[PDB]
Amino acid sequence: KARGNEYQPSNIKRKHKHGWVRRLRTPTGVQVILRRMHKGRKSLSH
Amino acid sequence: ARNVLYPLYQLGNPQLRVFRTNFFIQLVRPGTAQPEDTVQFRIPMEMTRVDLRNYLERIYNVPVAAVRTRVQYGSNRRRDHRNIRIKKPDYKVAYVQLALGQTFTFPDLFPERKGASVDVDVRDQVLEDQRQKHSPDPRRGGVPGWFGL
Amino acid sequence: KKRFTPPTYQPKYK
Amino acid sequence: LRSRVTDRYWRVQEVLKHARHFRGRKNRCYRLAVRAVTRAF
Amino acid sequence: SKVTLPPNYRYGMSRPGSLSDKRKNPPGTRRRRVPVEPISDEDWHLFCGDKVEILEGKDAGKQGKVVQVIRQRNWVVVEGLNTHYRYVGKTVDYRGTMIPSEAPLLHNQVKLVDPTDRKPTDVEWRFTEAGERVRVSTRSGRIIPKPEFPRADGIVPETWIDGPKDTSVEDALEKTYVPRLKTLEEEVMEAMGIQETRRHKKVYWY
Amino acid sequence: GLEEFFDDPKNWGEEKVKSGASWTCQQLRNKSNEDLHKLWYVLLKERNMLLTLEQEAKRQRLPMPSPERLEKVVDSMDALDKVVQEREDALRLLQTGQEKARPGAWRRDIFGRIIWHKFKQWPIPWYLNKKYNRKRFFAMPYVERFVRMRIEKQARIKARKRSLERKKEKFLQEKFPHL
Amino acid sequence: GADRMSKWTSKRGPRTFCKGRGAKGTGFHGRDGKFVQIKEMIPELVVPELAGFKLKPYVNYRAPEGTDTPLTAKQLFLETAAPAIEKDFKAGTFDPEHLEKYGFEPTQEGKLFQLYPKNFPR
Amino acid sequence: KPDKLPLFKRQYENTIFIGSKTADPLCYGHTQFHLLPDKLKREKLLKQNCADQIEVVFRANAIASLFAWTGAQAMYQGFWSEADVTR
Amino acid sequence: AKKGFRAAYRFQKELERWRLLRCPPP
Amino acid sequence: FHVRVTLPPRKVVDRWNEKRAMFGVYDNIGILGNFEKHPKELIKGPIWLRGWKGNELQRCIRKKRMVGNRMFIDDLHNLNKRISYLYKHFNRHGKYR
RNA sequence: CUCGCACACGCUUACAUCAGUAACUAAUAAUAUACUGAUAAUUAACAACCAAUAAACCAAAACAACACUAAAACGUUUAUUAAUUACAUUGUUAACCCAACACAGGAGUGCACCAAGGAAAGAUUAAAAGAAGUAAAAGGAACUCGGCAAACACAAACCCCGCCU
RNA sequence: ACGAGCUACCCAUGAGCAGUUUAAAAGAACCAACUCAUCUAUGUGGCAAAAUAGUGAGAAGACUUGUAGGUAGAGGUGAAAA
RNA sequence: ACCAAAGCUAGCUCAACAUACUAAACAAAUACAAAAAUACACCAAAAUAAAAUAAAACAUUCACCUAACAUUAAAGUAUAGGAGAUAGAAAUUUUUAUCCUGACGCUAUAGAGAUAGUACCGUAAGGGAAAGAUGAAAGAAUAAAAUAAAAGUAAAAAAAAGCAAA
Ligand SMILES: [K+]
Ligand SMILES: [K+]
Ligand SMILES: [K+]
Ligand SMILES: [K+]
Ligand SMILES: [K+]
Ligand SMILES: [Mg+2]
Ligand SMILES: [Mg+2]
Ligand SMILES: [Mg+2]
Ligand SMILES: [Mg+2]
Ligand SMILES: [Mg+2]
Ligand SMILES: [Mg+2]
Ligand SMILES: [Mg+2]
Ligand SMILES: [Mg+2]
Ligand SMILES: [Mg+2]
Ligand SMILES: [Mg+2]
Ligand SMILES: [Mg+2]
Ligand SMILES: [Mg+2]
Ligand SMILES: [Mg+2]
Ligand SMILES: [Mg+2]
Ligand SMILES: [Mg+2]
Ligand SMILES: [Mg+2]
Ligand SMILES: [Mg+2]
Ligand SMILES: [Mg+2]
Ligand SMILES: [Mg+2]
Ligand SMILES: [Mg+2]
Ligand SMILES: [Mg+2]
Ligand SMILES: [Mg+2]
Ligand SMILES: [Mg+2]
Ligand SMILES: [Mg+2]
Ligand SMILES: [Mg+2]
Ligand SMILES: [Mg+2]
Ligand SMILES: [Mg+2]
Ligand SMILES: [Mg+2]
Ligand SMILES: [Mg+2]
Ligand SMILES: [Mg+2]
Ligand SMILES: [Mg+2]
Ligand SMILES: [Mg+2]
Ligand SMILES: [Mg+2]
Ligand SMILES: [Mg+2]
Ligand SMILES: [Mg+2]
Ligand SMILES: [Mg+2]
Ligand SMILES: [Mg+2]
Ligand SMILES: [Mg+2]
Ligand SMILES: [Mg+2]
Ligand SMILES: [Mg+2]
Ligand SMILES: [Mg+2]
Ligand SMILES: [Mg+2]
Ligand SMILES: [Mg+2]
Ligand SMILES: [Mg+2]
Ligand SMILES: [Mg+2]
Repeated sequence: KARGNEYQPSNIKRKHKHGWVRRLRTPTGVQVILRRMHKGRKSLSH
Repeated sequence: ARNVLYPLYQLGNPQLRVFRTNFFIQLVRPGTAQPEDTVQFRIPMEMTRVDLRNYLERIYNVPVAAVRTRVQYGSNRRRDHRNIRIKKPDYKVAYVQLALGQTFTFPDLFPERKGASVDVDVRDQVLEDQRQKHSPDPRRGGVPGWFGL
Repeated sequence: KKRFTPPTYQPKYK
Repeated sequence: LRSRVTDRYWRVQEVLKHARHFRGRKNRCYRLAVRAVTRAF
Repeated sequence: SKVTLPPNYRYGMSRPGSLSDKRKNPPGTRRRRVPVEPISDEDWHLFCGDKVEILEGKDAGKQGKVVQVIRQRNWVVVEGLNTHYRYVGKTVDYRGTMIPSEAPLLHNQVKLVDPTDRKPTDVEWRFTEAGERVRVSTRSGRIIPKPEFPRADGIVPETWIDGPKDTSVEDALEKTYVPRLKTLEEEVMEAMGIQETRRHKKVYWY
Repeated sequence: GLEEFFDDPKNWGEEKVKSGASWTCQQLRNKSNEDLHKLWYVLLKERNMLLTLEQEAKRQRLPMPSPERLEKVVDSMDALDKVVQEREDALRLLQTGQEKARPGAWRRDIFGRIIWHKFKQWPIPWYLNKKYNRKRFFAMPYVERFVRMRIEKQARIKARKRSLERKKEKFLQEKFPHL
Repeated sequence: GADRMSKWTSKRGPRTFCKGRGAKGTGFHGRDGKFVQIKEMIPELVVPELAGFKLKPYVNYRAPEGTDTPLTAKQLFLETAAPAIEKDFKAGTFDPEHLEKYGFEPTQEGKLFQLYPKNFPR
Repeated sequence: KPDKLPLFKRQYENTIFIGSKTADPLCYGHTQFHLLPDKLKREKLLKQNCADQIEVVFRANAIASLFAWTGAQAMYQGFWSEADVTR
Repeated sequence: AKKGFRAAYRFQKELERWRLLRCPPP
Repeated sequence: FHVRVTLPPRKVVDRWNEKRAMFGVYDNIGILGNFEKHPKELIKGPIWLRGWKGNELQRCIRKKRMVGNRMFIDDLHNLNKRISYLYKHFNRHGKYR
């Protein structure tokens, strides 16, 4: 009833949803890594 | 050794031998109260308890009894001029205890010299005297004193 | 409808 | 060839020199001076 | 230890890792790039320790010894000729020890002086029949020797006393290498009598 | 034997301590392999003592006496490591002729790059490894477009660099017309 | 949120996540879960005797340097194996088939310390 | 500090026990038998370069174990810090 | 930095006027 | 409107350098050379603009025809969007029609 | 005046010792758990990591004696194997986390309600208006859309629409 | 392309419900922890981009709750409020 | 008199030439929850691009829009089109090499977003900045030179009456 705190931290969830391993398991995920490497991002993924 | 590739071990392999160790050890003064037999070392991350026990017993011939180690975390809070965190390196601290009742106390590595202390006092006294001489005479009222008349 | 415009935040570097 | 106006200082001085004796913000601000100067003439 | 510098930097007769340099140039600042004419390392004929003559400045025609050279900005610093005065000892209630300080000079205002005639003369590098690179004058045509100068360490190898942890010259130059086809691992193992019987199994690399 | 971490007591309070020069590369090539093994530990005991003194200097908020000793010792360590490595690779070339002591092969990863893949030690072959068979060494067709874009990005960076060098040369000539 | 531009180490995750800081394993898990530490896998440091050894970590300043000549695989062969081969060929005892007497080894797996696999760490 | 023994702080239920609850009529003890574990064998101590530690383990076990038993007996009889011990 | 010289020089005519007003010449 | 307070260093331009003295020397090569080379064979510049002239639309179309296959990916996309916008603006917009 | 100690999850040195605060941080001052500089620290017994196959076995947890309907988490033994070899690696600070904030909000479990943890008022004057609390002559819904709110009241009955939780 | 760390529903694995009334652990009853949010007053750039104070409904079940997994926009999910 | 003002470098843009095209760094660790030496595997895949728009609506249609091998002409011709909007060839022709490459392109609200894809805002894909100025020497800071010119204030509050001026 008081929104604003939708982010409840969790390392297990964060590394399973946005982790480096998951990014390389789907063909669409690899394209996300390729786009961020081309743009020059400091951190490709979590 | 660190930054090297160890041989994979299977059944019946020969003993693993390292001839030129890549490790380096700092002996540091404990920051808190420690018992009489405890000596505190700073060791690289790739060093285990068994490596340190062999490191001291063989290279330095120190009869250690028990070795306990922990990992320290450096501060990553202070920001650079461009607002980028600068992280101090993490170091591994290991405490050893001597076996044969040997007692170790950390020595005072910077004992001051009485002659040097006296010389510093004389140098400070000379500077204070020089400042007193350079101090203007209040009765002159700011008039320069270099000219004779 | 439920008309509502959320506020925006000034950039922190300012 | 990027052309920029450099004599803009004299552009506004030709207007403010006729509005030096006004009262308020009309003697300083250019936008308020022109409407006052034009009505003055 | 080597200190990294920003791509654009200004040199002011102070070493990069000094507190004076940090006070002058904070890490968060960067200034205008001065125009420096490129001189290749093979075209820099001015070293430290050789007498040179100053052409332009408050003093003209005087000769002095070069003490410091700034290669980055093409500077040669004479020993107390083009001097300006500053204060060193500063405190709340006392100032003193007025010490003259020498300002930098460019290469175009300094010409090398030949030993014989003691006059400024243009110098060009020449390759002689002995294989050594020796500077050669233009007018007089005489070669000028290199200006041997003491190193920054301040230690002269001629007068030295070996300390407790110093190796003698005889042992340093003593040769004991017997070039056989055994690695350092093999030689030490057989030197101390370390005996190993079993052998490693097969290990797959991929 | 725990006093080896500290210098001799006569030298604790000395503000400046003199030391000899570091070992040069040529001097260590004349020493035997047995000699280098013994010299490594003489350097090793020296380096531990210097590190202890340096840390103690920070604790006491006083400068380290003659800090250039540590720089000399680490230079001697690197030279000793170099010369033994010069003997290992030279002996390897005679016996086997391989340039690198760790096996490897050039592979194309999923990102399209060329990566020198070092090999690892395993007790089972490549086809019986669960983890290894999950890594992929090849580029999918959608990587072709992204590989092409990296070439364009590097080409523009080099093109900008080359034009910058030309501009400086013209700029310096005008202010230095000595030609 | 969380910092994605920092080092992911064992101290950040839950109790389940325990990642080593780079040490080399020295054993495995036994029957009862007690860690069985293999004696062989422990790196046995080998040290010589420095008591009768006269050498110091520093060299005298007056000692001259030398021309920096990196060791070459060709120079090593001319120093060690060439004199033996040259004498044998002049005496007619050279055998092209077998070169094991000159220090050449056909297969590395026979010896204790291989070269191409790089068996020994250091 | 005791942390250098080492000793580690922990928080759980504070229990005073004699081997049986208070309702048991056998509130006193006669003897104790203790068996040293595998980690504290004489052979293990010798390998760890520990000579005088052989007697230390025996003494440390007896002092801590017997005090807990004798202390628990006193507190089952009502004696505590402010009542001290009569017998 | 706007390119040109007329603007730079015309202001020097103004700077002289201000100096005379502040410090009139004898 | 603040103007600079210091006189800039006057540009000493020499009217008789190599470029200005020899400027436009061989402009009449065709007239006085038995008509062997048209004066359009002296223009230095882009490949697609040597001896050609046009508006913005015809220039972008011409660039795509000649050097289109040699352009970069990003530049090839930006040129296509420029052609489409100019095509729509020139034909479907304006006053005189 | 009373949400206190600890673990899990999260944050990541913000914790500790010494010194400085003209200014930066605290919505003020003193000052320093919160700002700056130097030095130092969390030591395993607790916690993470911590065997495979074949076979016998229909019979609930609720003080479980024995039962109910909604039919229920929770394994031992025999056999064949399992590198046997002191000391492995890793988490141990905090006044903290998610909400733009040093936010009256959101936050799981164990044990206490205290032996522990904290400060409603920066200094005055005692105007109107506004918010919160207590008391009242005679009358007791005459107020008002409605007994809304408040109350020394804390009860009784009818109707409409839905059966009920 | 990326999103079920909030929310709707579900699959795993765990953890809570003290006293009181009754042959009852009966989608019974009184009342806390706990979970929802009826009525009114403050608040309306506020302590809060939905809160505080008083008062209320359930409180052994179609109940609350932690960890983690599943369903993704021509769809998911829904004791239909589009 | 404060606040302010001024500077000319950093670098960039468009080409040309051009090698022939994923740079620099790879000692160790990197697709277990990346940067954690070490165990019986599974591994992998393709299906025409659509629409915003134009026809003043909108259903057939709507250039470029992935893959053309160019230039001068044939030609906006033959043809294809609710024969409307608009779409549009070919047969057949023309093209002499290398140097002469630099700038009637910008100068810190311009030029690339860039001092940088870094701070910072987002769970994630993603979005994405502002910021530099002394001199030959600051190893000349009792340090020096320069405009004292934007709005806003101070020096100096106001005295009947009014689009504030004439
Ligand atoms: K038109
Ligand atoms: K924190
Ligand atoms: K009514
Ligand atoms: K999920
Ligand atoms: K709040
Ligand atoms: Mg949010
Ligand atoms: Mg949640
Ligand atoms: Mg530990
Ligand atoms: Mg973030
Ligand atoms: Mg953890
Ligand atoms: Mg934790
Ligand atoms: Mg064990
Ligand atoms: Mg935070
Ligand atoms: Mg405060
Ligand atoms: Mg203090
Ligand atoms: Mg602090
Ligand atoms: Mg606030
Ligand atoms: Mg208060
Ligand atoms: Mg107050
Ligand atoms: Mg009032
Ligand atoms: Mg009342
Ligand atoms: Mg009354
Ligand atoms: Mg009424
Ligand atoms: Mg009425
Ligand atoms: Mg009503
Ligand atoms: Mg009411
Ligand atoms: Mg009715
Ligand atoms: Mg109902
Ligand atoms: Mg009914
Ligand atoms: Mg969920
Ligand atoms: Mg109950
Ligand atoms: Mg009920
Ligand atoms: Mg409430
Ligand atoms: Mg209330
Ligand atoms: Mg009330
Ligand atoms: Mg109720
Ligand atoms: Mg009810
Ligand atoms: Mg998905
Ligand atoms: Mg639907
Ligand atoms: Mg529902
Ligand atoms: Mg309906
Ligand atoms: Mg409806
Ligand atoms: Mg239309
Ligand atoms: Mg229209
Ligand atoms: Mg289309
Ligand atoms: Mg037809
Ligand atoms: Mg810019
Ligand atoms: Mg501008
Ligand atoms: Mg002003
Ligand atoms: Mg009037």
